[PDB]
Amino acid sequence: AHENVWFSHPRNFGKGSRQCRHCSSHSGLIRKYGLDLCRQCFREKAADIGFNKYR
Amino acid sequence: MVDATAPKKRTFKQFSFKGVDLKDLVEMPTEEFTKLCGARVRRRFSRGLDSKPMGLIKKLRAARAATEPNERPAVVKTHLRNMIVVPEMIGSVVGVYNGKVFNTVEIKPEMVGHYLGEFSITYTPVRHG
Amino acid sequence: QQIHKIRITLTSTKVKQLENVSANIIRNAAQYNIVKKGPVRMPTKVLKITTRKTPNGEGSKTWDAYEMRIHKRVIDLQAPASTVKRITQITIEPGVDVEVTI
Amino acid sequence: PGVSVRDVPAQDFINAYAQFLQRQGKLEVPGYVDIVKTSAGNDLPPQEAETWFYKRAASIARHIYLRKQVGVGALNKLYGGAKNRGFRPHKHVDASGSINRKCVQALQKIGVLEISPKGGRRISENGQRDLDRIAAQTLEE
Amino acid sequence: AILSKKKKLVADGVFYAELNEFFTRELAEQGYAGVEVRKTPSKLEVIVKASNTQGVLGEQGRRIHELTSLIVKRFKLSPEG
Amino acid sequence: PLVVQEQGSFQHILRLLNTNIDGRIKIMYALTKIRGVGRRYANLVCKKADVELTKRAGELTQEELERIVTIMQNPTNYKIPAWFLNRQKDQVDGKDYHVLANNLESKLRDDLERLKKIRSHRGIRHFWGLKVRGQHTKTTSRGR
Amino acid sequence: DKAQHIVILDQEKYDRILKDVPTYKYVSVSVLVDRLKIGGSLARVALRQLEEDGIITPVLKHSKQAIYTRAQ
Amino acid sequence: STQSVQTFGKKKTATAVAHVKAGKGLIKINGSPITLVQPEILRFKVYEPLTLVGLDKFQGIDIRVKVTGGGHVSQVYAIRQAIAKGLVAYHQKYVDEASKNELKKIFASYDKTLLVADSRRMEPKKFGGRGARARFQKSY
RNA sequence: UUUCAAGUCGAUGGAAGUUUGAGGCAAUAACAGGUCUGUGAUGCCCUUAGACGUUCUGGGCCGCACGCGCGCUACACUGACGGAGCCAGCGAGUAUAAGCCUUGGCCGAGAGGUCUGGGAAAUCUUGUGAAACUCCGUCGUGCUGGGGAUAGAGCAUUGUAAUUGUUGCUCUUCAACGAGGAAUUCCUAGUAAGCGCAAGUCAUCAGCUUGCGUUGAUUACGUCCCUGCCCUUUGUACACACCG
Ligand SMILES: [Mg+2]
Ligand SMILES: [Mg+2]
Ligand SMILES: [Mg+2]
Ligand SMILES: [Mg+2]
Ligand SMILES: [Mg+2]
Ligand SMILES: [Mg+2]
Ligand SMILES: [Mg+2]
Ligand SMILES: [Mg+2]
Ligand SMILES: [Mg+2]
Ligand SMILES: [Mg+2]
Ligand SMILES: [Mg+2]
Ligand SMILES: [Mg+2]
Ligand SMILES: [Mg+2]
Ligand SMILES: [Mg+2]
Ligand SMILES: [Mg+2]
Ligand SMILES: [Mg+2]
Ligand SMILES: [Mg+2]
Ligand SMILES: [Mg+2]
Ligand SMILES: [Mg+2]
Ligand SMILES: [Mg+2]
Ligand SMILES: [Mg+2]
Ligand SMILES: [Mg+2]
Ligand SMILES: [Mg+2]
Ligand SMILES: [Mg+2]
Ligand SMILES: [Mg+2]
Ligand SMILES: [Mg+2]
Ligand SMILES: [Mg+2]
Ligand SMILES: [Mg+2]
Ligand SMILES: [Mg+2]
Ligand SMILES: [Mg+2]
Ligand SMILES: [Mg+2]
Ligand SMILES: [Mg+2]
Ligand SMILES: [Mg+2]
Ligand SMILES: [Zn+2]
Repeated sequence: AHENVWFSHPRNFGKGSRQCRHCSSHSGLIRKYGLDLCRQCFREKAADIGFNKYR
Repeated sequence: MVDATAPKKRTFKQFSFKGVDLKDLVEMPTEEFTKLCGARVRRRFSRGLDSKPMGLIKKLRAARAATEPNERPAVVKTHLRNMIVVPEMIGSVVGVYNGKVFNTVEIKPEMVGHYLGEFSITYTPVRHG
Repeated sequence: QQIHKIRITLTSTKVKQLENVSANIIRNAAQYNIVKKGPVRMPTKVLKITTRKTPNGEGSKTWDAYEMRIHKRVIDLQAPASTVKRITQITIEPGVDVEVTI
Repeated sequence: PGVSVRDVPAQDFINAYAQFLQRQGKLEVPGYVDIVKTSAGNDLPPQEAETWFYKRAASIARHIYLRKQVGVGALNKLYGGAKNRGFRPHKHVDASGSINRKCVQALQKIGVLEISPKGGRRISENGQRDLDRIAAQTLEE
Repeated sequence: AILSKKKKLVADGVFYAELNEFFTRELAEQGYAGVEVRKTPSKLEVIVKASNTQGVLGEQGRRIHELTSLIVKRFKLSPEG
Repeated sequence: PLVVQEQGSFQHILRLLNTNIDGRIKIMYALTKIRGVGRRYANLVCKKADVELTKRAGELTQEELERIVTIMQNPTNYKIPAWFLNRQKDQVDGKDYHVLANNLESKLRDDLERLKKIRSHRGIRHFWGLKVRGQHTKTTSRGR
Repeated sequence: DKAQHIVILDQEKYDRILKDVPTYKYVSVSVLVDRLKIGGSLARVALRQLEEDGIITPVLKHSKQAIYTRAQ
Repeated sequence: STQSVQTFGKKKTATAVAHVKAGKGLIKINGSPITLVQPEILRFKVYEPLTLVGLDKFQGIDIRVKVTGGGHVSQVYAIRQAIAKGLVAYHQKYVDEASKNELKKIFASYDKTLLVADSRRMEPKKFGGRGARARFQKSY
């Protein structure tokens, strides 16, 4: 009954299908190289991951 | 060009949709009917009919069976406005959600093959001045 | 299962440890009379990610350009499988990972 | 010294191989050649209605001569061009698959090409023999 | 499972970034400085630098034992790995 | 394959399907003046009628002119593909058609009331003279 | 709109062409159009034949430009 | 083997590798004679290294080049450099250096790009504009 | 040349002689600049079961007498088509998934469909055989074969779902626009301008950005005339500093 309606809409292949590792956000996601991190969360973790600014 | 004339002819013409007249159209099964309409409709029925379109048809069939003095078959209300009109449901009256209200439409024969929500505008038209 | 043509694949982000492990294995493959092919410098891959600087959407449209260089080297050895694996433990380095394929 | 396909200009070699292929007449031409356009990016069919298929088959034969196992998908990209999207910018779009596939299939039963191992379509044992011949009858003038 | 070279080195970095913040939140009171992940055969050596190595290694090393268990259960690692 | 001359055979103005065609236009592009006949369609009816495209409109004889109007009115009988036609899978009889100069706007019209009679959304915006295909109208189409 | 260049070659213009083209320092598609009042397509076939008939010597051959001169 | 020297010429991205062997004077572009180079307006760009020194210099040597990368025009300049550099490099190794310095003099006095590769490369694009120096149109 | 100093301009050599070309980082303070709509970052206020939490269904964010900004197509012949020639670089790519890049073969006018195989990748897609471009033809100054909106009918793809057309394909309709007032933007060498391609967003959709390469110039290499900023002198009844 209710369990078949609660959270029943598909949440795949969408923008709401994925979220940031850090902030669990839906907007501004980075999927390159399987990062799955928000663009704001990436900047504050880029040095830890191993991404540096050279040029 | 030689010449041309347009003397249009009839024979007690019944309304016809793509070579099939109303008499045979209505009692054709919807499986056979989709084979003679547009590409979008043909794709939709091949993709698999979920329970929602089929459930509305069953209720629409019953609503016609409720009345047998041959007047309007009482309104069935629905949100599913992605329904494709089929000859089976000609003459039925449905209430189609436009987001706020139940717009009431009567299924005319020329409506067949169209989306159910295409006859219920979801926005009141703009009127400047 | 004796002497084989054996491939060791070396990948890392930093080249100093990569060349030390690469040279150390070559050194150990020199005093041991083992014929070797390498090291082979694979074209380095530059993993680049370009985001907007602004956490919000105000200001001049300024962009960061982050980088992650990946260097890959493969070395071919002609030695029995027991000899090559113990060489790997001799030249074990935290940064560089090693995969061995026959 | 001998003569090869590479020793003759490409543009007038195909015009010579096209002429031979039409006069020989053994190449099977599909029935829609008077109707179809070469590419979906094109807007009109070829202007040389009687001869466009022969010349294109001549071009396909020459292009395959110089390479190794070219497929039919690669042929669509080669003869494809920039599509005239109305207000959107131009883009490259591949040519029609049937026209190229029919040519190589038609060319396979005339004896010039054959299906190569590991994909593509190689030139036949006789395919080298008869193309180099046409080159000689090209440059005598 | 089978993970590409580009996606594997990034995963190691992402694992480090998430692991490093985990210590900052948990061991904030002990002057946590940084973490070094020394990969080795048959083992995953992790070196944490803190001002106070008693708060992490307290009451017969109960906290460090109960803290390594939180990482085996979150990254699906073997208990000896 | 060389310059030729003629006297009294050229016809300056043609009349096909009750439409006036300039006789000094090349035959393939002269027929495009007939509404419902585009460049793509005119290229094929001339090729089906064995009228070489290198002829001006006035060069054609009466025999050729009647042979073209016959094909345009009966395209499927001359191996013209169904997908190449103007009005295919017709609404009423379900057959493939190609409407022409005077017939086109009549059956185009009949489609408009057919949209408006059922009061579909597309027919309504057609009635208002607005774009029906989902275009944004907040900043474009402001002329009159 | 005022151009109205002739596209059909009659007999009065034909021999006028063969009487006027030889007395030209330089003939081309536009030169034929400019002074003989014939169309561009009719000029192109005229140049390709006049060269075949020997009246005209081809200085340069190109699709977009045909440079010709008198043969006398 | 025999007297063989191998060289290369470069333009923006195009690179043409020239093999200069001892022979009857065979000069091919990707297996095709140079007399049939597609850029005809520019066919004299590759004819310059020939007519400058005289075709007699090519009696004893045959040249086969393989040019890849770059564009249509950029490949022509790469080819002519590989030929010019190949002729000089052969003289330096198998002929007296007096002749090699003679050939190098005529080439340099005519066009530096015959022997020296052009160092110009494309400037990188910077954000805030559609080009290296160009910027998006500004509005107030 | 020069105070013979710092330097500058010419040649020669040179791969490179503009800081060799281009970027990354970047001081002392400051702004009520913008973000609590990035954060399981936050103080306070509001709400907290008929929720302002969260979820499901449907609609909207696209809605149209109008003004403005970033752009894309064009107004043709230094061109459109039709054939033919046929060259890059920067990059990305999957598994019991929830499905990646996809060649090759076979169907289909196309769009697209189908069967196998390769590639976790300098290996296969991929030489990404890209587009401008070049050759040969048709067109011939004509709102014309420029331009392709708007719209009718039909065919496929993605997606639970396409109606308010996601996108693609076929036929047909073929509009303003005939180089644009006052004003105003960007730019000095592989630069500007064209021309495409890849990556990001992404089930689908790129007229957008971030880069990359193809073709490749005109004109200075000067000044403070306009504009903006900096410095020195000056006035000050301002110091929350002229939003005084
Ligand atoms: Mg509602
Ligand atoms: Mg091409
Ligand atoms: Mg082409
Ligand atoms: Mg165009
Ligand atoms: Mg366009
Ligand atoms: Mg809008
Ligand atoms: Mg610098
Ligand atoms: Mg403020
Ligand atoms: Mg708050
Ligand atoms: Mg908030
Ligand atoms: Mg914040
Ligand atoms: Mg809050
Ligand atoms: Mg919050
Ligand atoms: Mg927001
Ligand atoms: Mg966010
Ligand atoms: Mg609620
Ligand atoms: Mg909005
Ligand atoms: Mg709306
Ligand atoms: Mg709306
Ligand atoms: Mg902008
Ligand atoms: Mg802007
Ligand atoms: Mg063209
Ligand atoms: Mg062209
Ligand atoms: Mg490759
Ligand atoms: Mg027009
Ligand atoms: Mg056009
Ligand atoms: Mg259109
Ligand atoms: Mg200004
Ligand atoms: Mg969308
Ligand atoms: Mg994209
Ligand atoms: Mg955007
Ligand atoms: Mg000033
Ligand atoms: Mg003072
Ligand atoms: Zn985040």
